[PDB]
Amino acid sequence: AKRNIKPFDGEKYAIWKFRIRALLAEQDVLKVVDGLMPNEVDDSWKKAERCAKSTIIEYLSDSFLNFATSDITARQILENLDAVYERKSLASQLALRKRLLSLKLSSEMSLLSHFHIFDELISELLAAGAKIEEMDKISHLLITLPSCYDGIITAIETLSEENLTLAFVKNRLLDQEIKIKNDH
Amino acid sequence: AKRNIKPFDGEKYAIWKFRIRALLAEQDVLKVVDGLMPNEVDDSWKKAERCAKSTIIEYLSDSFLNFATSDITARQILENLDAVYERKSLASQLALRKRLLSLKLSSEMSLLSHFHIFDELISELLAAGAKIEEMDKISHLLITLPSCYDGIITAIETLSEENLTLAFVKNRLLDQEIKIKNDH
Amino acid sequence: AKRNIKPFDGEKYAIWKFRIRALLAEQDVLKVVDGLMPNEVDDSWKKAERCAKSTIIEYLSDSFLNFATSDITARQILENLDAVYERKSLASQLALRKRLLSLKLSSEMSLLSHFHIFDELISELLAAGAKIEEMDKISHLLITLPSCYDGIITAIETLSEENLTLAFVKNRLLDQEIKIKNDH
Amino acid sequence: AKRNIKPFDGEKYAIWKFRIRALLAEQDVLKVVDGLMPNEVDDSWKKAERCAKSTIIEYLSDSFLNFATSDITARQILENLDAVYERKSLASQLALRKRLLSLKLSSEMSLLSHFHIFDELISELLAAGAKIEEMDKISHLLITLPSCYDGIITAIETLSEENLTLAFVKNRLLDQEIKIKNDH
Amino acid sequence: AKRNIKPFDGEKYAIWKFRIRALLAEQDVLKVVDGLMPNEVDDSWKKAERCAKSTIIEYLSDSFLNFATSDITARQILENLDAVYERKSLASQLALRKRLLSLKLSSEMSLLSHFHIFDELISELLAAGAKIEEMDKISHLLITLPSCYDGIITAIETLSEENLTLAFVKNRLLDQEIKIKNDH
Repeated sequence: AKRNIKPFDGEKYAIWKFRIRALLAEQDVLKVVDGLMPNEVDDSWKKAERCAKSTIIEYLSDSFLNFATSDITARQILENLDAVYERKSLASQLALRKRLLSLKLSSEMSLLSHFHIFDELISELLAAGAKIEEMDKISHLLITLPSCYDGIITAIETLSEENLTLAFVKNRLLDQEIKIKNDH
Repeated sequence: AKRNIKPFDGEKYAIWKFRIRALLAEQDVLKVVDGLMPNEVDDSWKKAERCAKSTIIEYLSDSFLNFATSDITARQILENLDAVYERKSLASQLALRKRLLSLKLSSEMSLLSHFHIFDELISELLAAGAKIEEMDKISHLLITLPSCYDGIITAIETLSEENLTLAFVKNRLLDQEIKIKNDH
Repeated sequence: AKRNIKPFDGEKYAIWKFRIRALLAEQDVLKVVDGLMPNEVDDSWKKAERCAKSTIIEYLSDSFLNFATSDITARQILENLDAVYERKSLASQLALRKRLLSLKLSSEMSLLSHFHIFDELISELLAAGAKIEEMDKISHLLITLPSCYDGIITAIETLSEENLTLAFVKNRLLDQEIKIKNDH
Repeated sequence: AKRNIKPFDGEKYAIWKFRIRALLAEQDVLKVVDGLMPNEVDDSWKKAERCAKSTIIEYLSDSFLNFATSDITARQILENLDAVYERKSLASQLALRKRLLSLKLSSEMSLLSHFHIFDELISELLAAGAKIEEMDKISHLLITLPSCYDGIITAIETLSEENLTLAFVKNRLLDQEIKIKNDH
Repeated sequence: AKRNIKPFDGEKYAIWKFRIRALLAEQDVLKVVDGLMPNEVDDSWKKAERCAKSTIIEYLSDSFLNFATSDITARQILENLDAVYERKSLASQLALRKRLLSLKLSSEMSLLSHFHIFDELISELLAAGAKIEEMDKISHLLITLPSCYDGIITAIETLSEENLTLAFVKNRLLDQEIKIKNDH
């Protein structure tokens, strides 16, 4: 019912496990993975085990189905997936942040492609575990721009103080890149 | 079950919150976000909290999952998302309307691309909160056209008075741009 | 559960309303839109109202969500959408049929592109409300062809009399356009 | 719930009807289409009729919604669709098989495009009602190849006798077309 | 409800059967395929048979619907599909591994395309039944690289010992291919 989980393919295991656990908790099945094993198994417990195993099988890619082929419970599958991918880092936060700080808008590139690159970098940083607020995102975006946008920078800083987000800043930046391109 | 909600990525928070609230109300779960906290928690209340948290987790992008990683209720998640994005403007309505009023059909561009641009502008204006009626949409579309369409403008104004919408006007405009292109 | 309804964007309102009404009737909820308002509201009636409003919200585009933002029932939303789009025509049937009758296969164009154009025209005509039988579709397709296909026309007319549909006719036409292209 | 049915657009009516009947039988609703009309209608029968009509409406294209606009039961809709498309042939099996037997791999074309063409032809033949076994598919694929693959043909014939399918044969053929392209 | 199963088209039958069996077990229906035939049939057993047959029909391609057209139970359908595809090999593991070991990064190709090719090869190997650990994947990826990456190889080997996976290794490799391309 929750088709918003990307199948696990060895990348971003923390997000996949979080979404899988949320989905299992939605179906009142997470007690199999988390709760203690009951002394006597009931029909409800067997149904919950089947549902958890089926969900994990559904949200595993064809390459990773070998983790569920053996007659093991969903708890064992998650334990193995943890032992292989639990504490392992997804990327280098310092490298990504160095790339982000070195980002600069080029004359040939338009603001749409630059915004896409900035969004990809920010999304990768946030997926890696870094915590970036909206103000920090805006500051990075503004420092990754040439000096032709100083007018809109001043206007945003002085006027839109209680109304600033990434979307509004990007919209204003595109609005004035239209004028900047016209004035060349 | 409601897969028509775009995951939240920091853009158009009002629409996302409205759709999420509608979906939660559909599942008889919105009482968690809206209703007062009961003195004693029951199994039904815990199930509702789990369902609301799972829904919000499902309809949040991978970048924004940090708002739900902490052991907080769905109400707290929505409160934080509001504190970051509730009253913030999505775009500049005056800038969008200035761009729309300055729109003009060029000789190289066909009516399909012009209609797509007009539709994108109108959709952005409506998402920003502006209220545009069908007559206003038609008036903008007609004033964004050259003088070669005056015949169809007069025919639509005089004949199709109780039958005018954007779709019919666009269809007639394409029908006569065929003839205009033939007569060149 | 019925994800086969295109969200309403101001085009083809009759089809959208028909599909929405069918979906509401499937969920035993159409009594809210159609049935009379009960003297005393019950929990079942409130649940039905919530479900209908949530369904209509789900199957409305982001541009048209303003019809549901106000605290109004699903019946009121449908009444407003009717008052704006109920009896309004979708396109010009005479113009579409004139374009269809004037369709002719060109030497440069292959039969696949011609079939796609013919299918698009027929689909638009049927969506506009016109009633076209299979024999009429076949007749239009055959009269929109050059004289190189007279052999297959005669073979289809004489042999396949109780076995003729658009798909079979198109398949035979492609089969012999292979030979016609070979014989040039 | 069964979103694997392509909406009916006048092509492949047998497959669409088979899938629709299977879906209706899954929901315990096929008794409306198949079973006799009860003397007295009940709430369950009306619910089943609504569900069947809604399912058929959902899995009908916008062009074919005119078959359900009138206040008719799902049984009547299926009866009309049968009267228009039940016994009519989908394509010419002899023509498709003549095209398949005449298929030959060209020097310019790679094995991927040839395999795609062969798969499309086989799929069309199977949809038309023809019965082709795996051995026949393999024989057609092998006879549609040049003499440069005789080594792999002999190896497959002699060694892989209890292990031959279309996928394995295609994989071996690509494996040795790598070598054949290298040896040129 | 489980839309993550690719319809069966004669390729990768083991994965399709595993996913179908998991889905059937989720719905408490696998007892039809696995359990013994009861002496007396009940309404529950007939409902389970209908559900299993409908699921198998849904997750079968249009080419393979002939396995279910006849009035046979889901158990018979699976038995026939096994008799045609159960023990048959999907590809040549030795050929795939020879291709993987011979993989080498070329100057023209970027690391993204090379990573895509490596991922495709590894996925095909894992689908064929081979068991490859994360360390083996990393070793193959590293031996499929030129000598310009020896610095990052040494850094990963010495520093990231308890933190190594394919994703992190690929990210570091791209990070330093940026520098390598800059230094040319």
